Amino acid sequence: TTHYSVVDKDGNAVAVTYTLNTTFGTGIVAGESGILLNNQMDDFSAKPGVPNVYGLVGGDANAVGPNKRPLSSMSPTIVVKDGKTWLVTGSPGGSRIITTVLQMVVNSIDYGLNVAEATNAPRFHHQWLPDELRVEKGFSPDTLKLLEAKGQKVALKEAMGSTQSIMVGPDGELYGASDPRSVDDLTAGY
Amino acid sequence: EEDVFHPVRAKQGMVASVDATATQVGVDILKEGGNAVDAAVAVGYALAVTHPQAGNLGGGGFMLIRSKNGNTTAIDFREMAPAKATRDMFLDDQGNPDSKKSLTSHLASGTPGTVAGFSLALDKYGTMPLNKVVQPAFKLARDGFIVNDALADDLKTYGSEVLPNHENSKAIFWKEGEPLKKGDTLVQANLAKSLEMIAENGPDEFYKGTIAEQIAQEMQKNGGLITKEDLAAYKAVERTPISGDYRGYQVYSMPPPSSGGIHIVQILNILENFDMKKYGFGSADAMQIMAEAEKYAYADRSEYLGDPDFVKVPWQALTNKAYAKSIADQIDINKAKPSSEIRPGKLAPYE
Ligand SMILES: N[C@@H](CCC(=O)O)C(=O)O
Ligand SMILES: [Ca+2]
Repeated sequence: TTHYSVVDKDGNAVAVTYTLNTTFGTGIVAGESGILLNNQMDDFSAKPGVPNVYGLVGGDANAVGPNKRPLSSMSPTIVVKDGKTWLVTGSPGGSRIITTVLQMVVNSIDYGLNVAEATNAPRFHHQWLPDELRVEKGFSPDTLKLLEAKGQKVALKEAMGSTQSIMVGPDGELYGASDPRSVDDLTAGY
Repeated sequence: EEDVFHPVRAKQGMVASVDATATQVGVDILKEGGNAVDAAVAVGYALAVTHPQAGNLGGGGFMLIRSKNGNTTAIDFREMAPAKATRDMFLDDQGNPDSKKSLTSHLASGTPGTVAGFSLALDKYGTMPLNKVVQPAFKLARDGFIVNDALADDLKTYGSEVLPNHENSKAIFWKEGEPLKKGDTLVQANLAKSLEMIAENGPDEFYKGTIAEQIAQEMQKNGGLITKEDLAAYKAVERTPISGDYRGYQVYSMPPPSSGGIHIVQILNILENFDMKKYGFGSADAMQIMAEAEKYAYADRSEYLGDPDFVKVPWQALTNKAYAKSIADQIDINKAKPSSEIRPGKLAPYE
């Protein structure tokens, strides 16, 4: 999965998140087309109560069915401030997309972090099942100690996401940031 | 000066993506006079070539568009399960799900929507013809580009598990028995031909033309389900965005078939009841509150979310501030509640 954002000179904005699901999808090219095929079907609930590759579960609502679109977690998002497009963001991450984008929004609104600061900040995540508070490296040992005291089951795991965001200044100027978690990416303009 | 992290700055237009080449393609389109949608489609096609890991023509996704005038809309180009798909298609003879079937077999694929989605957006909200936004990608496929650290690393890690197991895939991404290395040139002649035909015949090339034929045959010969009828019946869908209000800021995101918009708004609704700014980033209190709020949202996700064209999603109740308030009142900032004690919420009183 990958996400990208765009804002033009007139102020129009677009946020796109698209994917093959897992990296390279099935890894199957369609004949001589040179096109890789997705493995999006794993996003359906194969059986009620049994988790898919991202630990997500379902029932009747997200059951496999003909011509049905499997439930996604993709969240291209736009935040509006004072009636104007302010933050354009999104990210890959399967079940973690929801919490990653959420943190971008909270970091921007509640903590007043500029787009780069919000992007480089560490992330945490809890998806109900499994019952664990997943964290990235970067949180204070003092803070993690307090969380464990509160009853959270902290699990240090792999870095989450790849936000590619743009913030629109009050005067219309643009500010952008690419995720430190992904190399060879780029935010550029003119 | 007090900032440790600085954003990239621009005065007119800007593009942010996972790949430098694709980002530059988008910026060039903007410099050429294309609008945000034109550039977004160009980037999408460019990534389909330079970022085979996720950029694609064989997958699907979502697009959020907001015009300078405030008009906000969502484009759903999520893959559709084939007409031959069945509820228990991924269960083994014992009735247990087989992850191999849903992730690495030909049965794991849904009918692709990317080409349909980009064309729906370009035709209605763009200003340039498809051939012009596909050209950059076409050249990259035909003439090739240098494999960087990101692509080399992904080919070696994730690619090794699947690409070499299929002849056509191996012929493109493997070389001398190993994954392409950093510094190697990746030329994708077959993809270039597909891109060339799409640029000249339009999206129908993918859903009804030669490409469609190639997909259908790949499936038919290997036990897959996608047929020409499936491809011909695919349609991207413009839907109303899911949105909410958080402390005076309006948040717009994707509606079902995505669970993203609904749960981001639901969680923000819950958080609005706490003084997050006071706790501050990286504080145990802030993290505790959010972790707890997230549990309820994911519990609701497992029961109420699905394709809106097949099931009725109670999005109003899920994004109702009173409902969020009832969840907020359950959160103990000093004691986490085990997931075993959390079930999908009772929405009746909120709908
Ligand atoms: N297929 C997942 C995305 C997986 C990923 O981000 O890698 C979804 O649509 O939610
Ligand atoms: Ca980076």
